Formats: sequence, C-alpha cells, structure tokens
Amino acid sequence: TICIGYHANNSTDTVDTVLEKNVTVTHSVNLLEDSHNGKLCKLKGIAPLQLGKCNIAGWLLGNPECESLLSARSWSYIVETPNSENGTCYPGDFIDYEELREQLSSVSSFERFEIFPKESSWPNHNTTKGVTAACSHAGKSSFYRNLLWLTKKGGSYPKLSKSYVNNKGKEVLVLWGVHHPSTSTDQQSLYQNENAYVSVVSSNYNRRFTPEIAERPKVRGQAGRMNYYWTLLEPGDTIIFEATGNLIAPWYAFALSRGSGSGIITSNASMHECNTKCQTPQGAINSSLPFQNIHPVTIGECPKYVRSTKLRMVTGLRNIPSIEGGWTGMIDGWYGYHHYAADQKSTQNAINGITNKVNSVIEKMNTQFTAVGKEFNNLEKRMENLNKKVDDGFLDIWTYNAELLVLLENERTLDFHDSNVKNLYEKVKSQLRNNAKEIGNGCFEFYHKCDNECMESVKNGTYDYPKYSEESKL
Amino acid sequence: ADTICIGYHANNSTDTVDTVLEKNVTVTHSVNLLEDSHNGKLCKLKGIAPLQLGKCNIAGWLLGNPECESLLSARSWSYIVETPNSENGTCYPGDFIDYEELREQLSSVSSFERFEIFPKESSWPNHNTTKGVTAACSHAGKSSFYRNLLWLTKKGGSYPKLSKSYVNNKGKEVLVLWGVHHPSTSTDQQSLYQNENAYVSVVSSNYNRRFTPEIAERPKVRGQAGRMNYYWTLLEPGDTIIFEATGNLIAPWYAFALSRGSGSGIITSNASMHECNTKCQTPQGAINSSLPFQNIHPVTIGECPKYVRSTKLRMVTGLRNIPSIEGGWTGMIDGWYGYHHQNEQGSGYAADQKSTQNAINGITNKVNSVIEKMNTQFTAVGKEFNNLEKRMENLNKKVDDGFLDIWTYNAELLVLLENERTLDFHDSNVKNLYEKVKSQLRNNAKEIGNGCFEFYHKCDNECMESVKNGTYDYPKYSEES
Amino acid sequence: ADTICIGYHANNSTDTVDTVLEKNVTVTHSVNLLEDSHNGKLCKLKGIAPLQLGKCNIAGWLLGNPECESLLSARSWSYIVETPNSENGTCYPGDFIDYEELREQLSSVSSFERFEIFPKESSWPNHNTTKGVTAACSHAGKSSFYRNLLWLTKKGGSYPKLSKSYVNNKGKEVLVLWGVHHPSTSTDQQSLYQNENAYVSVVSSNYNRRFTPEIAERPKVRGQAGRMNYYWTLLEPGDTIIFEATGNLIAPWYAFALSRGSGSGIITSNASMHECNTKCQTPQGAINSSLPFQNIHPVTIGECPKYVRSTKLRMVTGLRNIPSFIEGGWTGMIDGWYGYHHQNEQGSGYAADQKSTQNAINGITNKVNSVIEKMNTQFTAVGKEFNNLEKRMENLNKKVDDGFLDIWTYNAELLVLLENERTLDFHDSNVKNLYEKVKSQLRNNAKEIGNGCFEFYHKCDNECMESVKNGTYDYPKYSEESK
Ligand SMILES: *[C@@H]1O[C@H](CO)[C@@H](O[C@@H]2O[C@H](CO)[C@@H](O[C@@H]3O[C@H](CO[C@H]4O[C@H](CO)[C@@H](O)[C@H](O)[C@@H]4O)[C@@H](O)[C@H](O[C@H]4O[C@H](CO)[C@@H](O)[C@H](O)[C@@H]4O)[C@@H]3O)[C@H](O)[C@H]2NC(C)=O)[C@H](O)[C@H]1NC(C)=O
Ligand SMILES: *[C@@H]1O[C@H](CO)[C@@H](O[C@@H]2O[C@H](CO)[C@@H](O[C@@H]3O[C@H](CO)[C@@H](O)[C@H](O[C@H]4O[C@H](CO)[C@@H](O)[C@H](O)[C@@H]4O)[C@@H]3O)[C@H](O)[C@H]2NC(C)=O)[C@H](O)[C@H]1NC(C)=O
Ligand SMILES: *[C@@H]1O[C@H](CO)[C@@H](O[C@@H]2O[C@H](CO)[C@@H](O[C@@H]3O[C@H](CO)[C@@H](O)[C@H](O)[C@@H]3O)[C@H](O)[C@H]2NC(C)=O)[C@H](O)[C@H]1NC(C)=O
Ligand SMILES: *[C@@H]1O[C@H](CO)[C@@H](O[C@@H]2O[C@H](CO)[C@@H](O)[C@H](O)[C@H]2NC(C)=O)[C@H](O)[C@H]1NC(C)=O
Ligand SMILES: *[C@@H]1O[C@H](CO)[C@@H](O[C@@H]2O[C@H](CO)[C@@H](O)[C@H](O)[C@H]2NC(C)=O)[C@H](O)[C@H]1NC(C)=O
Ligand SMILES: *[C@@H]1O[C@H](CO)[C@@H](O[C@@H]2O[C@H](CO)[C@@H](O)[C@H](O)[C@H]2NC(C)=O)[C@H](O)[C@H]1NC(C)=O
Ligand SMILES: *[C@@H]1O[C@H](CO)[C@@H](O)[C@H](O)[C@H]1NC(C)=O
Ligand SMILES: *[C@@H]1O[C@H](CO)[C@@H](O)[C@H](O)[C@H]1NC(C)=O
Ligand SMILES: *[C@@H]1O[C@H](CO)[C@@H](O)[C@H](O)[C@H]1NC(C)=O
Ligand SMILES: *[C@@H]1O[C@H](CO)[C@@H](O)[C@H](O)[C@H]1NC(C)=O
Ligand SMILES: *[C@@H]1O[C@H](CO)[C@@H](O)[C@H](O)[C@H]1NC(C)=O
Ligand SMILES: *[C@@H]1O[C@H](CO)[C@@H](O)[C@H](O)[C@H]1NC(C)=O
Ligand SMILES: *[C@@H]1O[C@H](CO)[C@@H](O)[C@H](O)[C@H]1NC(C)=O
Ligand SMILES: *[C@@H]1O[C@H](CO)[C@@H](O)[C@H](O)[C@H]1NC(C)=O
Ligand SMILES: *[C@@H]1O[C@H](CO)[C@@H](O)[C@H](O)[C@H]1NC(C)=O
Repeated sequence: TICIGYHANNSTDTVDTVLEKNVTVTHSVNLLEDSHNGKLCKLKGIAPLQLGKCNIAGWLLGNPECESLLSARSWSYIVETPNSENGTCYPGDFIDYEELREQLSSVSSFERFEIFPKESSWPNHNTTKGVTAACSHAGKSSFYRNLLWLTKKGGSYPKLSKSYVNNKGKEVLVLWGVHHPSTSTDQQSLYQNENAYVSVVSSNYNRRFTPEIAERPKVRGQAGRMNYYWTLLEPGDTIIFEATGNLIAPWYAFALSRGSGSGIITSNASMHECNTKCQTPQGAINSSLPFQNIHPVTIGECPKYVRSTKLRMVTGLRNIPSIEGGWTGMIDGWYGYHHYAADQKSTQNAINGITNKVNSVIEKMNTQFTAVGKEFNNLEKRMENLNKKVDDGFLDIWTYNAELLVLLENERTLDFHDSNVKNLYEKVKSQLRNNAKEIGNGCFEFYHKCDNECMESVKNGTYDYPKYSEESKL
Repeated sequence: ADTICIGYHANNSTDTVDTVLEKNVTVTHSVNLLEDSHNGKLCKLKGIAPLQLGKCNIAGWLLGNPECESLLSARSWSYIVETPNSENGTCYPGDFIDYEELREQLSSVSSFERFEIFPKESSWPNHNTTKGVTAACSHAGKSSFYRNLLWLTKKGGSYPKLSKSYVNNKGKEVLVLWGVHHPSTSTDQQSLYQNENAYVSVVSSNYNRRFTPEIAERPKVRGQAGRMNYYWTLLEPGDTIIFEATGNLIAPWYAFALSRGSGSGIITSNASMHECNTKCQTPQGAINSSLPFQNIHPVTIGECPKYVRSTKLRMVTGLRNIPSIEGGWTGMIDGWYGYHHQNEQGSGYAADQKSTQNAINGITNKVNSVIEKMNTQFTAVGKEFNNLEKRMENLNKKVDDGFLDIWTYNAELLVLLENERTLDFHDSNVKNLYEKVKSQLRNNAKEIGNGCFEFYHKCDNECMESVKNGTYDYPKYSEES
Repeated sequence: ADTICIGYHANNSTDTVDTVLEKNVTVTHSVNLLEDSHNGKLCKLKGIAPLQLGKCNIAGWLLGNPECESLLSARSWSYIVETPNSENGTCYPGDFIDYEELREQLSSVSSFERFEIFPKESSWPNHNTTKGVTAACSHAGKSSFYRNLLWLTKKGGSYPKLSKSYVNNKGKEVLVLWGVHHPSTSTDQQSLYQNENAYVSVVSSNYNRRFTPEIAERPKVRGQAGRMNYYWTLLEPGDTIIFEATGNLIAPWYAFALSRGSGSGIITSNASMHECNTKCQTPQGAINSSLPFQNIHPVTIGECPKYVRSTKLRMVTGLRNIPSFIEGGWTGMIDGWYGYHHQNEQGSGYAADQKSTQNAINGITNKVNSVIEKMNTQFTAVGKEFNNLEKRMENLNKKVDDGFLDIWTYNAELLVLLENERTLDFHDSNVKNLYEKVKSQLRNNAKEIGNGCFEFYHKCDNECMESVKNGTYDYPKYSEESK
C-alpha cells in the first residue's frame, strides 16, 4: 500500500480569498507591520531637533523661551510638540510663514551668525530700550534673540542705511520685522518720525513697508503689531535695509546647508538613544515589510502606509488535520507518501515558486521615502482640501491595491498546491499501469509485494512495471 | 441500456459579459455593478432640505442682494444648489476679494445664524444712514442697496472719525462682511464723504488691513463708474473686531454665526426640488442604489457609488448559456449541476444540491468581496478659481481626471479577470462532478466520454440515488455483467 | 511499430518574459508593450511648426527683448520649445508679476496676431517717446529698449497727466503688457519724470490696479540701481482698458490678439528641429508608435503612450521555448503551436492541428488588444513653473506626478505578470486536451508510452493517421488484440 497526501501542522493562521474566508493554512507570512518602539530615534546617527514648547516661528525668530534651541547646528528631522505655543511673543502676522516651514523642511543644517553686531552696526540709534512686556523672560521684559528693536537716540531717529554681502557661500536666511504703533504719540516716542517707511531691497527681492496706526484689540496686552518678514540671500548678493523708523533690525542670520529626507512632524513621543531607518510620530519602525498601518507620516525609508486591518498571504497548504486529509505526522515536507515519507524534489520546486511570488510582491511595492504634512493659512483652505484629496486619494488606491492582490494571490497559491499534489499522484498512476489497484482516496493497493527498496524506486521515478507484472493475481 | 448523463443548467437569458479571451459571452446569470438610473429631482438629504439660491449667486446671498431677499430667512440646509442662470451677486461693480475661498468655507458650513451685528439706528448716530442707494442695485423700480450692508455717507456736511467695535458673544465663528467704495471723481468723493484723503481700517486679533480709496477714470459697469471692493473675515469666539474709518466705508449691517458640519457642498443643477428623501444626490438627480459604481455624475453629496466612465459593468454569477458535455440542459431548472435519469421506472432531470450549494457560496462571496473593496464615495465638491489661478485650476483637474482614469480602469479590469475566472471555475466543478461519478462507478458502468455513462448493469431508483448521494455500493451491482 | 506523438512548437527565440512564479522564462512568441525608440528630432505637429525661442525665454519673447527680434514675426505654432540657456528676458532688472501664470495661459494659446495697440508717434503728443533707451537693453552696441514697450519720459521738463484708452476691436482676448519704472534716487525720478510723487493706474472692466513707484537705494543689477516691474492682463472682446499715469509708466507699444487652441504647451528640449510630422512629440524626440506605454519622457505633446518607469513590458503570445508530457519542443513543426508527430511505414513528419491552434491565436490576439484598449492614450502633458514663494505648490504638483506615475507603473507591470502566468497555463491546458482527444479515440488499439506519444498495436497508414488528427478515427476498423 502506497498513499499520497499533503502536510498538516498545529497552525492557527487564517487567510482570506475571493471565494472563501478564514481559511486555515499551514504556513503564512504577514505583510503588514503594526509594531513600533514608541520612541523618537536617531536617524542616520544624527539626533533630531526637538522644539519643545516652541513652534517654527519662535525657534528662528529667537523667542526667549526657545533659547535652548539657539545652540543647535545639525539635525536629521524636526519634531514639534502638540502644545508648541511659544512663537511671536509680540502679536502680529508672520508673512509667508507656511512657505518658510517648507523651506526649512529641506534644510539639514544651518550656521547661526551675527549678521549685524548690535554695538557696531548702529551707532546713531538706541540699541537698548528694545524690550517689550509681551516678550517677558524670567520676570523681566526681554526681546527676540535674533532681532534688535531700534528706537530713537537722543530724541532723533536718523535715516538708516545698512547693507550686507553674503560671503558665506550658502543661502542666508534673513529675518526682520516692521512695527505698527497703536497711537501717533507712541510712534514719535519710539521713532520720532510720524510718517516713516521701511525698505528692504536685494537683487531678487524688493519690498517697502509703511507702518499703520490704528486702534487695535490687545493681544498679550499689546495694541501694537509686528509683522515678520524673511528672504533668502543667494551667495554674492547684497541686501540693503533703508528705514526711517519702525524697523526691527536683523541681529542674527542663518547660513543654510540643504539636505534631503528631512521634515517637520508633530509627535508626542519622547526622544531615546536609539537608531532607526524609519520614524513615525507614534514611534520608530525597524521592518522590511512592504506595508505598515502605524502612521501615514514617515521619515526615511519606510513601508507604504495602508488602512488595511490585516494583510496575510498564503505560503503553505490548507490545514486539514482531519486525498481527503493532511498528515500531521509528515513533518519533512509539504508533499509525500505514506507506507510516511516526503518527496523533497516536488516540494523544493513549490518552495522556489512561492518564494519568487513573495519577492515579486515586495518588488512591486516600492519603499516610501520621507512624506511630511504641509501647513496652510486661513485663506488657503482650497489648497488644504486639494492636498487632503491627493493624500486620501493615493491612500484609497493603495489600500485597494494591497488588499485585492493578497486575495487574488491567496486563491492562486491554494490552486498551485492542489494542482501539484494531483500531478504527483498522477505521476505514480502513470508508473503503475494495473500493478496497483486505484483505491481513489490517494492510496494504491499493490497486487505484488513491495519492499522498502521497491518503494524507493517509485519515489525516485525509476519504477519498472515489467519487474512486478509477473505477480498478476485474481 | 440504462444511462446517466452529467450536464449544467441553461435558461433563456440574453445577458452578455466580457472576458480577456472572448467578448459577448452569453451567460445564465449575471449581476450589474453599474448604476445608471436617477430620479432626476433634487431630493432632501437626511430629511434636510437643500438651500437653493435660484436666480442668486453666493455673493448676492451673503451680501444681501435685493433680489435675494427670499434667502435671508434661511438658517439650515443639507447642501447648496446654484442655478446656471444665477447672475445676481455684486450688483455694484467691484472686486470680491477671496470670493472663491469664501465659497470653500461655506461648503463646510451646515447652518448659520443671521444677526444684526451693528443695529442700523443705534450703532451710527453721527452718520447718514438714509442716503445709501445706488442705481445699479435697484429694487422695485427704486434705487436700493444690500440688505446686510449699510452705506455710510456724509451727514450734515461732516464725516466725523468712525470707530466701531464688536465682541463675539455668539460662541461661534462670525462671518463679517464689509465693503470699501472707490469714487470716480474727487468731487464725487467730497460730495459723499467730507474728507478727501480717507482711509478704512479693519483690525481684529488675527486680521489687520488698511484700505485706501483710489480715484480714477473707469468704464461704466451697470451704469456706475465707481467700484466697491467687498471683503470678509471670520471672527473667533470672544474676539473683538474694530472698524476705524474716515469715509468710503460700507458698514456691516448683518453678520452670520457659523455652525460647521460635514458632507455639505455647492453644486450646480437644473433640477427642481421635490418632496423626496435620498442618501445620494447628484446635479442630474438623486440616487437610491446599493451598487458600488455609478456613471451618472462625478459630483456627489452624501453616501454615493463611485463615479466611473464605464458604459457597462456586468459580473458573471452563473454558467455559460449554450443550448445543445456538448451543451446545457434547458429542462433542468433545479440547480446549476445535475444528472439525467433513465432507469425505465422514472426518467428525470435532477440537480446535485451539494455541488450547487457550494458553488453558490463561492460566487456570493466573490461578489460581496468586490463590493466591500469598493468604498462608498462620499461628498465630492467642485472648486472655483479666479483668472489668476489657472495653474491651480489645472492641477485640480489632473487630480480629478487622474483618479477617475485609475478607478475606471480598476473597475473594468477587475470585472474582466473575475468573469474569466468564474467561467473557468464552473468548468472545473463540472469536471470534478464527472470524475466523482466515475470513481464510484469504477467498473460497473461504461464511459461514453460525452458526459454520459452507459450502465452495463441495471440501476434502479435506489441505485441511481446512491450514486447521486455518493453512497453507491459497487459490490452490490458488480456481479451483474 | 507505428507511432503518433503530441507536442508543442519551438523556434530560435531568445525573448524572455517574467511571471509571478518564475522569472526569465524564454518564450516562442511575445509582444512588446513598451516603446523606447524615438526619432530624436523636434517634429511638426499637424503640419504646423513649433515656435523655437532659442536663447530667449517667455518673458523676453513677449516683452520684445532686442535679442528676440526673430520671434516678433510669429503668428502661429503647435508648441513652444525652450533651450536650456534661454537667458534673455527682462533686460532691465525687475519682477515679472504673475509670470508663471502667464506661461499657463500661453499653453492654451495656438496663435496670436501682433498689432500696434498704441502707435509710438501718434498716441502720446505731450510726452517724449525717444529718451527711452537703457544700457541693460543694448542692441548692436547702442542702448535700446523693448520692441513691444515704450518708455515715456517728460517732454520739455514737463510730464502732464496721461489718459489713454483702448477698445478691443479684435473679437479676441488681447494680451496687454506694460511696466512701471522705479528710480533709485529722487533726483533721477525728477530727471525722467518732473513730478516727484507720481501714480500709475490701469483699469478695465475685469482688472483694476494702481501702482505707486518706490524710490530707494538698490544694488546694481546689469549696472542699474532702478527697477522695472512688468505687468500683464487679458482684455476680453469689446472691453475698454484705460491707462492713467502721472509718470513712471512704461507704455504698451504692441499687443497681441490671442486665438486659443488645445493641446499646446511649453517644453524644454535640446533637440533640433527637422522637417518631419508626428502625432507625438517629447523633449527627447518624436514618437511614431501604437504601443500603450513608453519610457522616453513624461512630457508629451499630442497623442502619446502613457509614460511609465518600467524597464521592459513584454507579454507572452506563444509557448515556452524548450528545444531538445513531452521532453522538449519540436522545431520542425512550423505550422502551428499545437500539432502531432507520426512515424509510419511511409515516412515521418510534423503536422499541426489548425483548429486548436487558431482558437488559441484568436484568444491571445483578443487578450493583447483588450490590454491595449484599457491603457488610454496620454494627451498633452506639460510641466508647470513656480516662483520662490510657491514651493508648496511645486511640491504638491510633484506629488501628483510621482504618485500617479507610481500607480500606472505598478498597474502596467502587475497586469503583464498576471497575464503571462495565465497565458502559459492556458497553453498547457490546450496541449493536455489535445493529448486526451487522441487518447480517447485510441481506446485500446494503442499503448500509452507516457512521453506524449502513442504506440500503435496495428498498422496505421497515412490516411488512418489523418483520421486520428481529424477526430474521425474508427476503433472497430482496427479492433485487434495484438498481444
Ligand atoms: C510661552 O507659552 C506660554 C503658554 O504655553 C505662555 O504663557 C501664557 O501667557 C499668556 C499671556 O501672558 C497667558 O494668557 C493670560 O492668562 C491670564 C490668566 O490669568 C488667570 O490665571 C492665572 C493662572 O496662573 C492667575 O494667576 C491669574 O490671577 C488669573 O486668575 C489672563 O488674565 C490673561 O488676560 C490678559 O490678557 C488679555 C489679552 O491681552 C487681556 O484682554 C486681559 O485683560 C488680560 O490683560 C491672558 O489670557 C496664559 O495663561 C499663559 N499660559 C501659561 C500656561 O502660563 C508664555 O507667555 C509664552 N512665552 C513666550 C515668551 O512666548
Ligand atoms: C542676453 O543674454 C546674455 C547672456 O546669456 C547677456 O550677456 C551677458 O550680459 C551681462 C551684462 O552685460 C554680462 O555680465 C557682465 O559681464 C562683465 C564682463 O564683461 C562684468 O564686468 C559685469 O560685472 C559688472 O557689473 C555687475 C552688475 O552691475 C557688478 O555687480 C560687477 O561688480 C561689475 O561691475 C557683468 O558680470 C555677461 O558677461 C554677458 N554674458 C555673455 C555670455 O555675453 C546679454 O546682455 C543679454 N542681452 C539682452 C538684451 O538681454
Ligand atoms: C439681477 O439680474 C438681472 C439679470 O437677469 C439684472 O437685470 C439686468 O440688468 C442690466 C442692467 O444694466 C440690464 O442691462 C441693460 O439692459 C437694458 C435693456 O433693458 C439696456 O438698455 C442697457 O443698455 C443694458 O444693456 C440687463 O438687460 C438686465 N437683464 C435682465 C434679464 O433683466 C438685474 O439688474 C439684477 N439685479 C440686481 C439687484 O443685481
Ligand atoms: C536708550 O533709551 C533708554 C530709555 O530708558 C535709556 O535709558 C535711560 O538712559 C538715560 C541716559 O543715560 C538715564 O538717565 C536713565 O536713567 C536710563 N533709564 C533706564 C530705565 O534705562 C538708554 O540710556 C538709552 N541708550 C542710549 C545709548 O541712548
Ligand atoms: C540639455 O542639456 C543640459 C546640459 O547643458 C542638460 O542638463 C544636464 O543633464 C544631465 C543629465 O542628462 C545632468 O547630469 C546635469 O546636471 C544637467 N545640467 C547641466 C549639465 O548644467 C539637460 O538635461 C538637457 N535637456 C534634455 C531635455 O535632455
Ligand atoms: C509611422 O510608422 C508607420 C508604420 O511603420 C508608417 O507607415 C508606413 O510607411 C511605409 C513607408 O512609407 C509604407 O510602406 C507603409 O505602407 C506604411 N504603413 C501604414 C500602416 O501606414 C508611417 O509612415 C510612419 N509615420 C511617420 C510620420 O514616420
Ligand atoms: C506548534 O508545534 C511547534 C512544533 O515545533 C511548537 O514549537 C509550538 O509550540 C506549537 N504551537 C502551539 C500553539 O501548539
Ligand atoms: C424567459 O423566461 C421567463 C421565465 O420563465 C419567462 O417569463 C419568459 O416568457 C421567457 N421568454 C423567452 C423568450 O424565453
Ligand atoms: C457585443 O454586443 C454589443 C451589443 O449588441 C455590440 O454593440 C458589440 O459590438 C458586440 N461586440 C462584439 C465584439 O461583437
Ligand atoms: C441724509 O441726507 C439726505 C439728503 O441727501 C437727507 O434728506 C436725509 O434727511 C439725511 N439723513 C440724515 C439721518 O441726516
Ligand atoms: C430604494 O429602493 C428600494 C428598492 O427595494 C426601496 O425598497 C426603498 O424604499 C427605496 N428608498 C427610497 C428612499 O426611495
Ligand atoms: C531565427 O532565425 C530566423 C531565420 O530567418 C531569423 O530571421 C531570426 O532573426 C532568428 N532569431 C534569433 C533570435 O536568432
Ligand atoms: C534575468 O535576467 C536579467 C538580465 O540578464 C538579470 O538581471 C536577472 O538577474 C535574471 N533573473 C534571474 C532569476 O536569473
Ligand atoms: C526727448 O529727449 C531727447 C533727449 O534730450 C531730445 O533730444 C529730444 O528732442 C526730446 N524730444 C521731445 C519731443 O521733447
Ligand atoms: C476530415 O474531416 C473533413 C471535415 O472537416 C472531411 O471532409 C474529410 O473527409 C475528413 N478526412 C478523413 C480522412 O476522414
């Protein structure tokens, strides 16, 4: 008696197909990664910059609460906390603030330098008195660390003309502000000139600012407003500041060195001494799987984000522990014989085919690189909605593609196993023409006596029908 | 002698399906996944009637155009409908700053409360409130003005400095609308407002802007050489907005307290409102369908099937309908797979329930799996762009066209692959059923090869049922030769 | 003993295809769905030559830059070509407001008519039309100015108030270009415009803007501390535009009446224009192909195959190529994919079953055509330009292009792999059914060798063998034990 059957084990893995659901299988692999360390890790051995209680504006402007960020020179990515309220301590509007955040997301490191020294640049203006109650630090009134508030000296504010040439060989980010007093008396008290103008002109940048005086609601106990501006100075370019008052002079500037793969994320996780190639706001991921469902925002080489709850693809056979049954005892291979040993050559071909199938799926799913969210102002809702449609639309398609391929391959994988096991049984039948009775349950009843060597010959494929045709019986 | 045949079901069905290998394959059973029927009427969504602007534009509705007075008493709606002939808006010529952006904000507004932010008689005692009428905005034959705006002009030959503040006590976002008038001539400026160099200042906690009137020769639009620029802002709860002006200010007479919702939008439809309720509304009509796809209109409000460009989406649920195994049995109505009976005691066309029931479950899961994968299309809102936003307009068009091309491709391709697989699935089942009979009838019966079996022995009803039930004892009929 | 065999076709084909289960499978016949060949030349579209700017950009072309005088005679084009070094634009330093948006408008413009909106000698009698030459806009060694703009300065030490209007008689959209000059110092302002405080007003029915000149110390660009800001607008048919200025106005000398078309665009190519006509144009070259996909360039003009990142897209149309069921492929059977071999007394030969082969050929042909039909033709796709304060829009546009390209490349490659595996299994099913058809006819008269061949116990002549291939083989005629 020789039988043909398939493998069975103690495996509770369940898969889904198009025709049937929750099919228990002997072997399977999970294509969805759902585990993360929950910590902010170092990227490329470079620590990320944690803003803490500060936003992007407060960090670059030099907010007094953000002085710990001043001594930072290099980072892999920028982390902002959900309660990042310290920016622009003096009320006002940051022009092109969202655009500046986009520019910094491509900045890997900058060098902070004193573009205009406070004591040397302005001898005819008062560099002191430039402190406000809104920007109070340690109980005392203070001001931005990168900006200087210039006021009248000796009751006179002479015309100011300051120029700077970019000798750093890099893009230079220059920040300045224009102050809008609440009353005409406050204008004369601070700048002596009632009608004043501010001019900032470079080779590629030209803008003039006229202070506006009006009754305004108090924000942080300040009726006045400061409008903050920025520009990028190309190497060799000259920027000229011409003002008769209300100018917030640039005390410090940044020489930018551009990189790739950086971004700005909002995370509630804590930084720990770990290194990863994939970082999410919820935690870092160390996985070679094609898909993940942790967070859509990624930094570095990461699996593609999908909304799928489960993505399990079949790599083995159906687990029927009860050919109408899988032999749990046959642990050597997927296909084999009873009276129980396993046919390695047929199993090895199936293993190679399944391994190539799994590798093809991973090949199709490319690694997702840094994808960071964008910020929009109150008059940019249409772009915000258009950006949201793009993100949701691509996520909608990829979730559909991932789930559909798994179901199709699960049905294809199971049919691959059934066809191979039938061919092995039929191969034996072609070897055994009337020498064995066809029981029909996957077993053969030999009319002759088959020793251990006799059985091995059939498995090897070199079975001689004439040799055991003499013992014709019944 | 006695004969048992094996075949499949056939009926009268003209449904045609397409596969990768062949087209227009007639099948016994099929299901349509594409919805192409709509009522052609504007229906209520969630039992809430939509706001139909009629002959009015969005600007005229919020600004209070005299022709838009029927829309003033509106507080709640499910969605906003705009007519192709909705020309009544900024009746006084001018520019509506961020008009398209304001339209986007209203698409996320489910209901607003209209209140008099500044009472006309109480707020401004030092200015003339009765002279604010223009020929362009004419109502009932007489010159009129916007119902939500107040035109302040010179009173008694004097325009004192104006300072008006409002505190948002409504606990919601407050939409404030105002205008700045730009006269045609300096004489017209002095005649309407005492001060020649005049300014308007509108300042809030998050908003600060100053407007300077410009005087120049302009072509007449609606018989008016002057221009009025309309502005808007959202006042956060508890915030204060201050209006400071020395002239040329169109004061905010009425404001709106906004309540945000989800699923709303602005659509352009020529359909008429009727007393009906629906879960899916399109500019062409409402849809009551559980199908995954529709080809009626891409613009949707509520839970809707996904829009595709497909003309037909038919998925196979049955077998091939080829009459005259060289053909299907039209007489066998009981099931998809079955046998024939020729025992001379009673002939019969019968069906194998166990094989058919297993096939039905597999096909039902296939259709349900496809529908589950295709998510319900939610509210899809069109966007408007000004003449200096063509790049944004074209980028939006690529997104809409690009996604539509892929999903139409996905819908058509998936149907074709499963249609070929379903037909191949049936051929495998009938072959397995044929081998099952052959296995039990290992030697007793002859195999003609045409799907029938020629019995060398006699097979009674008990014998026939035994083969069909699977409990056939070949020894019991093996001696008979 | 007489023998009949069943096998498949083989040839000398080294074409390799990929499936999900196995890679680099050599096949007898295949079709390439990816186009990678182009002529390498800039061709005419619909018999209409493209407009080649050469060393000029869009700004220099429309403004009338002196180096762009060959472009002044342009009336019609199919698309606009820009060279990598098109550095001649806005010779006088300044900012071109909404320059990127103006480029988008021209991408839908098929032809314009250049006309003198305001004649130089007639329009302005109270202002000096000759003093308008600068060193930055120098032609032939002497200072000159834009050919489409007129620099108006004070006449006789006086700049009277200016009011000039134009009514659109062209029945088309009219593109009007003008500039506002910003002097570096107040003395230079008075030297050109006697009035110190001046304003410029441009008002139409759909356009209203006022410009206030700004005077400040500025770095020298092309030896000029002053700046000129260039503006544009589209005048609808029948509309009137009025120019009111007291100084610092760069008057429009020439305007363009636009005739809009579809499918045009602006591309950057280093290729050379040749006397050829094509339906598909790319920056690398023209394409004459009916294939659904191409990997040449994403930028296309006209009807083009969809751009994908795939290196190869080869679909199976034939059998596995195994020269040597049956151990190998029969190179001698050239008539069809499936057929028979036979060894009788009067010779041996390879024949093909036409009825079975034609059904497979038609099925494969329908499969290939169905795939090509699903892949839609890519129409004109042109890149967009963004300024330094539009990085978010630039990045958002980049996400759309990269996101869609990833999906379509995935869709193209995945579909090929699925059908290639299905095609190979489709062929094995047909050859197995052919084997069973012969086996069924030879109930007991033949022995099953097991290698795909049948050994006849009786003598089967040429006519007898044709019956087996024909399907009309009579078992009783040769019902003989022979054992
Ligand atoms: C960095 O970021 C932190 C927040 O993360 C800022 O701290 C906030 O500062 C603002 C402004 O100073 C605070 O807002 C104010 O809250 C006051 C609450 O006072 C009550 O509660 C305190 C609790 O300690 C009691 O001691 C006190 O007696 C009161 O019972 C309000 O009274 C304030 O109103 C004032 O301003 C408004 C606006 O102008 C006026 O209209 C009012 O009339 C009044 O003058 C104001 O609302 C906020 O509470 C602070 N938060 C925290 C957690 O401390 C830092 O200031 C910021 N620093 C920098 C440099 O940016
Ligand atoms: C059409 O485009 C071509 C370039 O494709 C352009 O030719 C270029 O013109 C500029 C300006 O005339 C040249 O740049 C100058 O070159 C001289 C040396 O020959 C330098 O001395 C100049 O530097 C001085 O000026 C600067 C600006 O004030 C100062 O900052 C500096 O300190 C110096 O004082 C300046 O670099 C350039 O060399 C040519 N290039 C070529 C290849 O000819 C042409 O003018 C354009 N024509 C039109 C009508 O637009
Ligand atoms: C609301 O919209 C309607 C449009 O349906 C406005 O009516 C239109 O008003 C303009 C006013 O300039 C009319 O133009 C003029 O028509 C007369 C002939 O009646 C002609 O002599 C003039 O030279 C000029 O062309 C326009 O014809 C008219 N159209 C219709 C259909 O009535 C109405 O004024 C708008 N009301 C408000 C408050 O916005
Ligand atoms: C800048 O302005 C401040 C205003 O407070 C000056 O501070 C005062 O300076 C005068 C002159 O030395 C003293 O008499 C006052 O006692 C100072 N008061 C305070 C509170 O500082 C400051 O000196 C000015 N600096 C310059 C360089 O003029
Ligand atoms: C036109 O030629 C320019 C070079 O003058 C090409 O720009 C270079 O392309 C190579 C890759 O092909 C890059 O490595 C260089 O960085 C590019 N910039 C240079 C050399 O300045 C440009 O790609 C060509 N245009 C087309 C359409 O092929
Ligand atoms: C595009 O390719 C097609 C096919 O290769 C060309 O059409 C053939 O041209 C040759 C030479 O004139 C003729 O002998 C054939 O009869 C043509 N075949 C067909 C189907 O038209 C066509 O000329 C090419 N077009 C261009 C612009 O190069
Ligand atoms: C399944 O069997 C394996 C045999 O290697 C054993 O290690 C494992 O603990 C078993 N699992 C369960 C859940 O019984
Ligand atoms: C088709 O079948 C239905 C169901 O029995 C029947 O009502 C109808 O008359 C039939 N018509 C034809 C043309 O077969
Ligand atoms: C399939 O049938 C439809 C409906 O009659 C017809 O329009 C179409 O041309 C047919 N297709 C083929 C390939 O016969
Ligand atoms: C406004 O002015 C008109 C004259 O144009 C006058 O009849 C009217 O009484 C004035 N109203 C007020 C409140 O002064
Ligand atoms: C939608 O159609 C179904 C069809 O059976 C019907 O029962 C249901 O009442 C319909 N719903 C509405 C709101 O018309
Ligand atoms: C195969 O031989 C034929 C002989 O005509 C030749 O045309 C063809 O190019 C050859 N193919 C290969 C791949 O060698
Ligand atoms: C298939 O051939 C290509 C090209 O020679 C090669 O890069 C690839 O590794 C090959 N694949 C296998 C599985 O041999
Ligand atoms: C314009 O200015 C030039 C330069 O001084 C002078 O030669 C010419 O005569 C002037 N023309 C008029 C009409 O004033
Ligand atoms: C083969 O079949 C054809 C019909 O297709 C018939 O005309 C011919 O006589 C047959 N030949 C033989 C040898 O049976």
